[PDB]
Amino acid sequence: RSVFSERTEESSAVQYFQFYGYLSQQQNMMQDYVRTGTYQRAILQNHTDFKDKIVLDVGCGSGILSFFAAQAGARKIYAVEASTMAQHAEVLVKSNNLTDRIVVIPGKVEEVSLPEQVDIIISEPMGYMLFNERMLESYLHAKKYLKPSGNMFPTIGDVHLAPFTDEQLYMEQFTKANFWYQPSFHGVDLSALRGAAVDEYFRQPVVDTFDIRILMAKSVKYTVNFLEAKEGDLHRIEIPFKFHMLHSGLVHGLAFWFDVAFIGSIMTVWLSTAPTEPLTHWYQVRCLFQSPLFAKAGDTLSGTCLLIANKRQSYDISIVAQVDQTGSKSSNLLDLKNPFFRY
Amino acid sequence: SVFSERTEESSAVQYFQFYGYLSQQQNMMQDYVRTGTYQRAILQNHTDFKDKIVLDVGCGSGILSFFAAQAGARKIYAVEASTMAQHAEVLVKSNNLTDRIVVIPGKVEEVSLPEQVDIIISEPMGYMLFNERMLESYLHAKKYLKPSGNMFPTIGDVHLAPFTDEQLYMEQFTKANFWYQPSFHGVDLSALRGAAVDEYFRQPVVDTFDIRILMAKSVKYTVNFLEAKEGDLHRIEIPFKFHMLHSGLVHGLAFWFDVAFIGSIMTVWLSTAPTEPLTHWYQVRCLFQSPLFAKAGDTLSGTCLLIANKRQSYDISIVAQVDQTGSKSSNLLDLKNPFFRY
Amino acid sequence: SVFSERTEESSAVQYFQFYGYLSQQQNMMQDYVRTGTYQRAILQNHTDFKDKIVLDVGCGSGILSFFAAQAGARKIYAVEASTMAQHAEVLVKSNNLTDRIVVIPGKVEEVSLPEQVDIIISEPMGYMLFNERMLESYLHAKKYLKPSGNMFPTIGDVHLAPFTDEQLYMEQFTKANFWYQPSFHGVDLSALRGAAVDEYFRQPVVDTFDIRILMAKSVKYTVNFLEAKEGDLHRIEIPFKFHMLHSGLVHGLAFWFDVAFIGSIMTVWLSTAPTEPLTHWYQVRCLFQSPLFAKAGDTLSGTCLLIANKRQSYDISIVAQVDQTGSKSSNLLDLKNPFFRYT
Amino acid sequence: SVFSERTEESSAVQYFQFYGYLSQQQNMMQDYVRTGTYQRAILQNHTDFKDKIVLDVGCGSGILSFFAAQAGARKIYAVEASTMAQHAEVLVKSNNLTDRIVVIPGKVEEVSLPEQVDIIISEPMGYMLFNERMLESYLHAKKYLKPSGNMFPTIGDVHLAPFTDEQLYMEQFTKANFWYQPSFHGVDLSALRGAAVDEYFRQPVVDTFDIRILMAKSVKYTVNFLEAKEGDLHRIEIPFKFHMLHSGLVHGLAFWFDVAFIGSIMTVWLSTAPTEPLTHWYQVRCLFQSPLFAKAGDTLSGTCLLIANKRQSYDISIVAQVDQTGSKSSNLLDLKNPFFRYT
Ligand SMILES: COC(=O)c1cc(O)c2cc(NC(=O)NCCCCNC(=N)NCCC[C@H]3O[C@@H](n4cnc5c(N)ncnc54)[C@H](O)[C@@H]3O)ccc2c1
Ligand SMILES: COC(=O)c1cc(O)c2cc(NC(=O)NCCCCNC(=N)NCCC[C@H]3O[C@@H](n4cnc5c(N)ncnc54)[C@H](O)[C@@H]3O)ccc2c1
Ligand SMILES: COC(=O)c1cc(O)c2cc(NC(=O)NCCCCNC(=N)NCCC[C@H]3O[C@@H](n4cnc5c(N)ncnc54)[C@H](O)[C@@H]3O)ccc2c1
Ligand SMILES: COC(=O)c1cc(O)c2cc(NC(=O)NCCCCNC(=N)NCCC[C@H]3O[C@@H](n4cnc5c(N)ncnc54)[C@H](O)[C@@H]3O)ccc2c1
Repeated sequence: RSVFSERTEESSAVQYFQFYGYLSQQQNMMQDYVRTGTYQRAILQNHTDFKDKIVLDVGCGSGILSFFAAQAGARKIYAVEASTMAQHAEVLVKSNNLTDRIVVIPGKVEEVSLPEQVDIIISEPMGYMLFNERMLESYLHAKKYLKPSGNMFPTIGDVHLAPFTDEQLYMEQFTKANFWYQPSFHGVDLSALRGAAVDEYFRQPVVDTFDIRILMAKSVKYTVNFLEAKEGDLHRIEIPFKFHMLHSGLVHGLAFWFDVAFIGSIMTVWLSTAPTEPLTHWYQVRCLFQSPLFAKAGDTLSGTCLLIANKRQSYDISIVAQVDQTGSKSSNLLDLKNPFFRY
Repeated sequence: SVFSERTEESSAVQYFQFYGYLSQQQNMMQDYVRTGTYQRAILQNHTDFKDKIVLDVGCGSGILSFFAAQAGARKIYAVEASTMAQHAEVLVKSNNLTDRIVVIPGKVEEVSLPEQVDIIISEPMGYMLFNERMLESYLHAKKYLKPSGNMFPTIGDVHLAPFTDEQLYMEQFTKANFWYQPSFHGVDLSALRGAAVDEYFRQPVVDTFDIRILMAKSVKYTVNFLEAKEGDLHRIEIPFKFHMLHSGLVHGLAFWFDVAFIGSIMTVWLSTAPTEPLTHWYQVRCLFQSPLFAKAGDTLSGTCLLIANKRQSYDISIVAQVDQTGSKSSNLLDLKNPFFRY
Repeated sequence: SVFSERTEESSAVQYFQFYGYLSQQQNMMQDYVRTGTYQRAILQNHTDFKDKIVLDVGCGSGILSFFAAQAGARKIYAVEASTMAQHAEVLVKSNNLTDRIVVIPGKVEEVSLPEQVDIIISEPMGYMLFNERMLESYLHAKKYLKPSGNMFPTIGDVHLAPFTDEQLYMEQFTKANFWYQPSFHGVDLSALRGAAVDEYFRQPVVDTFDIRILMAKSVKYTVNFLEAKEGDLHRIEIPFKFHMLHSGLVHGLAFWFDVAFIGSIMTVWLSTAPTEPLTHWYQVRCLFQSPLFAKAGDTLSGTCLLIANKRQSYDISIVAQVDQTGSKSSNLLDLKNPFFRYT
Repeated sequence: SVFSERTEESSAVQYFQFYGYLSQQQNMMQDYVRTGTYQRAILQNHTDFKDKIVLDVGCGSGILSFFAAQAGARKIYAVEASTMAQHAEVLVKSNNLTDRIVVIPGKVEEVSLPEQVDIIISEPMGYMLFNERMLESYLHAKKYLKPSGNMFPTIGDVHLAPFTDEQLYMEQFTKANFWYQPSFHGVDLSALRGAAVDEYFRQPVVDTFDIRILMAKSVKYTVNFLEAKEGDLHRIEIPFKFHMLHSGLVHGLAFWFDVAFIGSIMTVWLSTAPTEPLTHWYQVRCLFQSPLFAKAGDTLSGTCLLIANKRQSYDISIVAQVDQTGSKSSNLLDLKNPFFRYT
């Protein structure tokens, strides 16, 4: 039984790979110039890491990263993709006269057979909030094909978490559930479901961008080193935090973004999704507290963000947060698989 | 006395204490619409006052008696229960009108007058017209009115109209949601959120608003002071059927009133409607705890029931219904604890 | 089960997950044409419900059952297969109606009812009426209907008409021409342009539009739910012969539908036509691969063939020719994957 | 009852009506200085509470009792005379503390408490510390205090300082001069001007102010709640001799207060001084009838006599004199009828 199928509900995998089979989705991702230009720069400026080397491209989609590795001089690139996009990748490899160097291997990286070990693995394994889609585990799984000296592009990933204040976002989600307070919608009392409705809406992480002035403390960083991490490390991800509050006011939740670094032989190239940086198709992610916490400047906001992988290729998110000085505590559960796209 | 029988002593003490303050008198007198309109009603109907006997109920500083004197009254009995009666007597002497204005200290339900009067003047209107229950004292004073005497004001019109105001609703809704907190300094308050919502939404909101928030033609409820009895004001039932002109959320009902001075020379109107300059009565809005949705052309039907209480005010019951869909709203309000938002 | 034999498990999982969300219930309930017309149809035909036995197929939060209760029904069996069933149960208790509404979690093809019913109520219509294949569940439920029995809705009319929309047509190639460039970061993408075009044209466009784009009076295809059987919906052939009211280029066919509640006291209609206020069903347009020129008074004839698939939707095949000239066009579309264009 | 004999019914009615409102509880609870300081005082002196018996006098919604429970109190009697006692009970039940907090509706002068307590907690301070005459109920409750028990707060310090505020002084006459016109709609109002003036000057002004209007270091009058008897508060004679730090016109006296929680571990201070963040106690200013000129280095002497009355408040008689010149002034004010000037 493949490692992939054992961790993944089939109904989730069918939807997931159908979504990624669409050329329109490829175009959406490729037109992110920050993402595409930073990947090409990371590969081309570290060309010695690719010249005359064997490369594995995990989840290659249309194959763009494999074309970048070929531009950098790779001797051989195995491009693995499990969606039907694999067949379009083959078309581009032929139309670009790279049949001698790029070899598309359709299927899941956990189930294919690669002809040889590789010098470097390249991929775009990052989902929303970094961890969504559980692709990082496939990326890590692929290290079974990596030589001892081998490198990984990207090499590390940093998840950033910071408390924010945004009463408009909070009230927007809060009043959405207010529909269910009605004691007489067309004569029907709906209010018994108001609780369940508010929980539903607040379980959705909010995906959009925000002004960095809504952040109330320096971010906390949590780092995964892809060269050293193992698949199982991502089944349960525990991120403690202790924020030193820089402004007073209501904390409505935690904001999340991530950076990855391509640590090459010639230079390290960073790809950032921080709200201080140009927007990308990852945006940023915010998990709202069902009830905001009040904190004064100089207070400490401490707790834990716990991510439990689930069989729908995503994570159950638990956030418990505490204003230490007063003992005001907030607990929240979020379903990362189904965010609210607000942008 | 009729007054004491219907009034808790603690309420009456505070009430007449409030009206004893000259600053409160100044506040009402500086309302130029109020004072200029009353003077216009009296002076322009001077034939209803020339060489007549007048009763002024709750005269305060006495301004209306001075107006009656300017219009030619022969004798004016000015009745006032608060300590302001002594300041009014001071003004009568300083204005050399001791021969025409006779201040009688006391409650109009309790004092004695030496003769029947031709006309009664008063400012009995509180917030939403009925607050303070002064209209019953005004009506009670008709025991001193000659058989065809007049009353200034003569009639009163209460208007009510549904309104939409998401900001006002959310402001009160959000105040109450402080008690949703599961861990305020470590304490779960949420068990009291319902009670908080009740308390905040029982408060009539006294302020003014742009008329664009009104979603139907107002419905009018008329009290004819020449005809009504005290007891008519103990339980006031106001049915309403609104024909909706706009679609959206009805957050509550807005109230205002006009009074008419029906004199022999002219009728003169004093209006507190939102289409008119602001007065110290403002306008009053009763919020539904949950708004009702309605489309243009639906009818919004229900009843506003006012029951007088012994704190000189009213318990307000509003039941309303979108007839087409059966969406219903029931609400209770304490007119004596208004929220002054202006 | 009849439902499982016609439905891939992967499609059913996602389908019911979707209808488990209160936000989806909320969106449908806030469609005032939808909710208000159903209430009007039921209450104004109160003698079809007074002291009757009712079956509610796919009741969601249960609102149609509450309407049947407002109309005096003695017993209502409300069947719902998604997790929304648990929420309907809460509402039946909180509205003190456990004595009259019995919520039955499950597929109507799999549950058991204790007794036969006088009337079936349902909202089985999807996009283009037929999407979701819920009509078959509605018809299947007739095994529980008494010979006298009625159905609410009683009939459904699907309307087809030819439209001209130059801008909608050209948009497809503007999108696809993203791939028609020789050096996207060094890669020649042009070989995938044809596939990108093909992908866009297979999507029905869910949108509303101005009725002035219609070039001929609509043609109607009627399903009588009192007479139809499930298998009648596996292959739906809709012939058409449009008489062109205007000259121009025909870029596709527009779809909408009405249903009628044929009651003892009156017939009430729910219409999603572009001449009526917009509903959450919108309208649907299927483009032709190549536009067809027709002159006013010409005749545009052909067929729309809908073939049910196991993803709870239809493969759409449309063929059309202008009789006077012979110019012909086709198109194959996947109703399961509409393009939501509404703005 | 002691409370009955010192309080007119009309005043008591309105008083407990006012504190029956949850909006009033919310106002005080949302004062972070008030709420947070009480919490720190109790929590940071946990050895004063662990396994101890506690009396909470005038508990309102019950917050201090929950704090005493957080600190490990074995048992807490929470006494409240307003209808708010019913809401505190609800909160005790919802917080699963029925075993440790017992809510006693009624006046502390009239309830029966089952046993002596180790420590009394309360918030008995009104405007100017003494308004409302709650301190007497707090001291009366020491009939239930074990010998060697403690009081939280332990001491209260009222502060008096001379101030200059020309605009506040002139404002009285600008308001009264409304009456000084010969023909207000034809009526000569001028004979009431002097009465209007007198009315305004009887009112203490509740307001905050810039500390730069203060003309001398405050004089402090200390009540030690562990030693004082309730009779000590019936007549409070506060002598003062101010060493003027600035030259100018003295228009009246400013008042504020501090309280100290003198715990076994530490002492915590709650301050309403104008040098500190504003609280819902604000500050209080009593004008002299006429200003007194004083040079820096002069001494301003006199007395502030607070005479308790049956309206749960005080008559304030202030006499003051510039020693080096003999210039004297005075005023008599009704603390029950303050003018709230804050903007
Ligand atoms: C209402 O509708 C929903 O409910 C819904 C829910 C969502 O949440 C929605 C979210 C949306 N966007 C989004 O997520 N934007 C973030 C940008 C990430 C862009 N891509 C990436 N970096 N992700 C990871 C790489 C993926 C590639 O790798 C392949 N691949 C995976 N696994 C394997 C394997 N084992 N073997 C071989 N190949 C594999 C796979 O096929 C791909 O080609 C949009 C619509 C959404 C709709
Ligand atoms: C819960 O927070 C509170 O504590 C609170 C509550 C309120 O609701 C608050 C409301 C506030 N303003 C307000 O109401 N503005 C509307 C303008 C009304 C303008 N005056 C009028 N038309 N009132 C009726 C006539 C009164 C005169 O008639 C005398 N009078 C009464 N009865 C008798 C009697 N039997 N015999 C002889 N004389 C009698 C009485 O002494 C007076 O001179 C402010 C603060 C408030 C504070
Ligand atoms: C990007 O992401 C996608 O890929 C995607 C694809 C879509 O196309 C998307 C399309 C979207 N809108 C849409 O569809 N708008 C029209 C809907 C009309 C309103 N709903 C109705 N009338 N449908 C039919 C009734 C259904 C009820 O009946 C229940 N039910 C079904 N079967 C059974 C059974 N056997 N037993 C018992 N109960 C059953 C079921 O649970 C329900 O409660 C939105 C998001 C979409 C997302
Ligand atoms: C002239 O018009 C009036 O009439 C008037 C006069 C005023 O001056 C006005 C002043 C206003 N604001 C104000 O004061 N702002 C300062 C913040 C005070 C912050 N609260 C506090 N620390 N107060 C003392 C504790 C009270 C608690 O203790 C309870 N309690 C009392 N006695 C007993 C007893 N014997 N037994 C059991 N429980 C008892 C009581 O029920 C409470 O829960 C507003 C309206 C006012 C109206």
